[PDB]
Parts: sequence; structure tokens; C-alpha cells
Amino acid sequence: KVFGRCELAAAMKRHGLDNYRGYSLGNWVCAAKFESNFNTQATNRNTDGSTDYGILQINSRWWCNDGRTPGSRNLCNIPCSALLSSDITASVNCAKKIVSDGNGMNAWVAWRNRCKGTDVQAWIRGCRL
Ligand code: NA
Repeated sequence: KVFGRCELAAAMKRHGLDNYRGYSLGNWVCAAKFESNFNTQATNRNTDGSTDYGILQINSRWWCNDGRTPGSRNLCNIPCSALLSSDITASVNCAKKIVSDGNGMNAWVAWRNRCKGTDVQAWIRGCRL
């Protein structure tokens, strides 16, 4: 599914991401925009052979099992295909584990490079939340 901005904002808010570990909702929406373009089905392969899955482009080396990433931890205890669902529950629950991991949202390279230190409130402006 390709989310609309406000639609995703509302879903992320419902799943407890607004202010999760101190990151306002706008951060999460920004990160989803530049990671996946709001498309739950986005995949992208890395040079290391791992792949990133879903709206938040969660990586198969650490976080999910895709059956093809040797010596990967599956710290979210999920098949990586669960991350591509139109229901973002799994992506959100895994993202909460990642963000808790000690590097915060810097784990998301597009967040660091395109959202961090910008006016991220702009990503939820106009939305009914
Ligand atoms: Na893995």
C-alpha cells in the first residue's frame, strides 16, 4: 500500500510512535517518506547482501529473517515479508526496537541525512490527528 502523508501520520500515532523515545511524529513520517516514499512494499538490496524492507526500510542483517542474509540476527523475530504488509503494525513494533538500540533514529540513514535538524513538524501539518 502507498500511504498518504496524513493517513500514515494517523496510523503511526495510533501505534504509539508520536514522541516514542522522544521523536515527534514528524520525524517518523519524514523517515518513511525518504526511506520508502510511503510504500509498504519497498525493498532495496544492499552491497553486503542484506535487504531493506517496508515503509521504514528495516534491514535483514539485524532485524528480520529473509532466508538469504547469512549470519543475520533476527532481532525483531519476524520474517522480513511481514514488514511489507499494508498493516504497519510489524514495521512499527520492529522500529521501536531499533530506535531503542542506542543510536536513536540515526539508524535510518535517510532520517539522518534528510530529516534530522529540519522542520519535521511540516510533515504532519494540515493533518487531523
Ligand atoms: Na536476519
